[PDB]
Amino acid sequence: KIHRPRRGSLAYSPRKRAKSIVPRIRSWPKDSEVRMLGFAGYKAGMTHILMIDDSPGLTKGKEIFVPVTIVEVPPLFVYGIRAYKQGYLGLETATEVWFHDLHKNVARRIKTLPKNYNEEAFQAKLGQLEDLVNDGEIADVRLLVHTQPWLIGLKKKPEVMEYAIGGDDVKAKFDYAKEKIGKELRAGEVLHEGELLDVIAVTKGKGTQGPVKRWGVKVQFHKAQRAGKGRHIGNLGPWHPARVMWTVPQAGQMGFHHRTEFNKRLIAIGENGKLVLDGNEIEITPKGGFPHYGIVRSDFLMIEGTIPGSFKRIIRVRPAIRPPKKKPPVERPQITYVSRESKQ
Amino acid sequence: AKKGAGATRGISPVRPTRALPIGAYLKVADNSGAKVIQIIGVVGYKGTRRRLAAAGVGDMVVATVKKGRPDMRHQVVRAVVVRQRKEYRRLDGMRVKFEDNAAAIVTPEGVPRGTEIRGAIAREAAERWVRLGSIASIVL
Amino acid sequence: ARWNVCSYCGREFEPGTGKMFVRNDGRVLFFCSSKCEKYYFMGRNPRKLKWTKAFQEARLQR
RNA sequence: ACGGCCCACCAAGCCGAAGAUCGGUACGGGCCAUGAGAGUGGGAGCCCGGAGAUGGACACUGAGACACGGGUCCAGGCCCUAC
RNA sequence: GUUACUCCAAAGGGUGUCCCUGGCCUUAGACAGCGG
RNA sequence: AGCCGAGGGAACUCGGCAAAUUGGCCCCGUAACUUCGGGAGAAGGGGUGCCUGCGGGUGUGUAACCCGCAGGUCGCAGUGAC
RNA sequence: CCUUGUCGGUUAAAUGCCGACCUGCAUGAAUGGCGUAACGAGGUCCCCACUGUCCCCGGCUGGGGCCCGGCGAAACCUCUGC
RNA sequence: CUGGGGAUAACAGAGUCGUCUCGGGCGAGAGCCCAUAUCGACCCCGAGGCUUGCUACCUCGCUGUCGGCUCUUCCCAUCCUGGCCCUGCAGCAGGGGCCAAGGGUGGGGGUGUUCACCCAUUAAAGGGGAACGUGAGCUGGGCUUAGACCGUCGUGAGACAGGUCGGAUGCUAUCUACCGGAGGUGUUGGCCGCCUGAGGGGAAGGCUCCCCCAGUACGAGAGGAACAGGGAGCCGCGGCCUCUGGUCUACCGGUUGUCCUACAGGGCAUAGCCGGGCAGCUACGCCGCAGCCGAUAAGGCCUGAAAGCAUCUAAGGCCGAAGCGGCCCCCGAAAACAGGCGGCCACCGAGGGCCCGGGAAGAAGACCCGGUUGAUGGGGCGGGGAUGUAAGCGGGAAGGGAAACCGACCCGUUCAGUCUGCCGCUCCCAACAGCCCGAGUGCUACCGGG
Ligand SMILES: [Zn+2]
Repeated sequence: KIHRPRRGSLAYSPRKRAKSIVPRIRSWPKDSEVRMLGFAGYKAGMTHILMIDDSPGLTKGKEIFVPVTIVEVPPLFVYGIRAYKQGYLGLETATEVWFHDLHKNVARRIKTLPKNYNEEAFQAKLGQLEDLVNDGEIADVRLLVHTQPWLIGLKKKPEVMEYAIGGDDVKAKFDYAKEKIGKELRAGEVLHEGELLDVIAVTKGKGTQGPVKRWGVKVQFHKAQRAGKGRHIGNLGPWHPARVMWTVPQAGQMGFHHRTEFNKRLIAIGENGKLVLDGNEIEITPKGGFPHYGIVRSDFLMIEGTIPGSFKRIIRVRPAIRPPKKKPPVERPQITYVSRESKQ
Repeated sequence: AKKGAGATRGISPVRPTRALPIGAYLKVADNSGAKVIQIIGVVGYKGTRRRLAAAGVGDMVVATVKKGRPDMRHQVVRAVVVRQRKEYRRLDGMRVKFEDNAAAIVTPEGVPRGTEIRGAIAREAAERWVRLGSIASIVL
Repeated sequence: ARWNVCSYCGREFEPGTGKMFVRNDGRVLFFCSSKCEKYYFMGRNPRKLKWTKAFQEARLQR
């Protein structure tokens, strides 16, 4: 008998097409600072830098090559506040409050907007929600946010999302939300340079693939390659049980999956397309523009490593639900070189 | 701190790639009787079903002597890879490769069986085995 | 963060790129591209190629 | 400095059974030992000459060297080191 | 355990509990303890 | 049914199955053994394009078909494909 | 037959191949015995070169497969079908 | 060869367990003395169904095969990894036993082999089951037809659970099963958007080495640990193309033979061959993968009687594992209590689809972006990039020729010429014109309010 591990993981099944291109966040981290727990942007491209190492471990204090991804982040708009209560099993929405003046383009996602809904009505609804929250029934408060893709001329149909707030007092959360609603919100007010983040997006699509590539199955002997079975698995199982088991590798959809990554470091936050290294203001956009993505012009995040998704895809970010015990400092590192040469 | 003055090992932060599987012939660079060796094992390695153990610069291997004075021929020895043809990365990002594949014969502890190495050797190997650069005239 | 100089085309290439080749006699060489590496090893003459600096060298040597 | 010493061209010549070529052993001589002598054997120590300086090759300077206590590289060994 | 049979594991052990019997000490007995 | 693949080079497999390597012409050189006829194209090594000219053979031939020489020059590669 | 017989050589490692030793279960002289140069799409062992055989698989080409229009069968079939 | 036979073998299955694998009871003794650290005769009692036999209940054209490759899963009687107990356990290591099946258990030589044997590594390189798992999955080396040789037996034709060479591998999926992808109905009027998260899946992580603790404890010496703290790597998993490599029948150049009369430009010969090569795809490249909380197992303790003492247990407490549950990741309103919230329409028409220009998406369907309240595709003009310096013109060129002229190749004009499955600006052309679905009800008990 020969032993070896099975081919592929069963933890990401069923391997099907994602429900939506806009990714959903299932869990939130416990933070003591009262702030919005995430942001959203669009992926632009990749480059590399040379920085002085900070994190614990060998290589500390030396100049190292580091791959980098760039995410364009125009400001979000806060258009609503939601209240949650506790039902029999879990949380259930108690009520919603919206802002009265919304951009003309929001109707491309939300086809049915209210007709008149003036400011005094909005304020009365805010007051009702305030008094409701001021009793003790309510358990959680969340913000309702929409992207503004028209500033960077990428498209006009926004993405609409819900974001949680940190802390442990509903009243503090509500004060924050009431001071935020109806306005534009920037990434520098939410994120801190040097943090660890979790990124969420839908992966690149690859269509239907066979088991060699979908599961890491082996290619058969060359006699079978000449017989007509090279890229096939041997058998679907034994005589008894007299059925095919769900654990047997098979062909199907590959790519376009919901996936989450852990502990990617935020290096720097840029403004208006520039980064400030040593007093200078340099452009991240390489000579000729990013391939399949043009010029960065509003604001951008520099994230260490790689992240799921194609280029113009929507990315969501949250802070470190599962960080290690020896975190690196929350401070922008010392950067000696940023590459902005042609990338095609 | 137990034993650092008389020492045979050190640490290197590069970890080159593994370019030479079991069955590879290596030219010997030390001034021992041996001239050509064959890899039959890689010290410290655990693999999987139908995988060949492979080695790169700085790794100790088990080998057999095919050419050289009769005293050494047909024996099983240990040796360290000191240069390889497959390029590997460093910390700044520039890749480095060499002109040939070569090794140097040592004792299971790490002590060379020879007094002279001919040609340049790799700083990774010299760092991981501190008793080699002493007997090497070029270390890049 | 130093820029290296190529031994075939003579141009500067950026940190994090290229190749260093080592000959067993210690002699070192720097390449910016597989193109230049391949041309060096096959034996194309750069003094004849109008996109190198050895070409201006030879133009003076005329 | 004469010279196949080397080169371009024109010829087919040169050595050899009186032993060429190839191999073995060996620094050469003046001299030494022995024997009645004819002869047989040896040729480290003193003199004349030749060659060599771990093995091999190549140069500078000088009247003169391809240099035993000067130089450059390869091979084969060794020594110091803050590597 | 909730099995008539078809179609249900033992030799060897148990201050686990509920009973029967037969001897021996007892108003200073059978442990521990003041005191050899 | 076909083309290419870094580093390693039979670790694959009953078994180098299949694929790959070599390849035309001129010159040099060529073993064991032998039924002296062979082995033998043994093995192995060097060269080959284009242009500018010079010579030889048979021939009455500035007709045709063959055999050599020197020099200049380009390419990663000159039986460059077949 | 016992048998992967014992010794030697070939490997890092030999139920193999080659060379010998005789205990020939059950060799043997025209049901021919022992050798043999040359020859063999015969069977078997080793070496050099070479390679996607393999480490570990990747990319590309053309024809199918898929969709659309047209023509248009057969094997098989108690009834059904967790 | 014909006819039959599961009335009758080989063959898997059923039954049985003599044999096989794994155990136990008692105590002769061995162990310097000391049965029980370890070993344990003779004699008695068992479990499993994984070895072989026995039987002949099933099948005589069900499949009649061994071994290997590939792929999935289960058991524990545990080889390593986690935690403990005794020892004839100083330490380092060893014996023996208890809890635990979450993860691991590999690479090679001869042989058709399974097994066994050997080699070098390794934390260790456990053993079984699933029709001796797996031929409508592969292979075909063995075995078991027809040809042939040797030995032996036989008068012979011939034979040998003796040896050797050679010797056919078919399928258009009817039902179910599984992997993925669509269209409907229902959820008691229709629709747009955001959420919840019952239930299901997870190994998403497992293991090793180095430094220090330390030449310390221990020990006569020789030798030689551990808790905490710092680093690195192997195996597995999930993603990406900045860097490096491969390919790149878009593209750029060089060159052979021939055809279009020669130049220049082209066709054919695998893209004719050779060299380079962006985007894209890929790995030989790069990025990421937690330890805590809670209850337990073996075990270690407290209190405490039955039994005035003693006793971890009979009632009660306190601790204690790579194991169980949660945090975390993936799927998830068909979750039949078939959900919550906000908003729009109905009680002509909200909304949706066909259509048009296109990808970041794609077997058909589906998904995403835009449609003049416009930079979606093309064109033009500019950036970046790949090749490698065009044609023509002029000047040289070894040499030949009275001279004119011929002449492979070189130089200059020239980072040129060609191309761009990338970026930006600009309404110059086309995103026009249309066409199709589409919700409306009543009775009873009403509820809460008129
Ligand atoms: Zn260059």
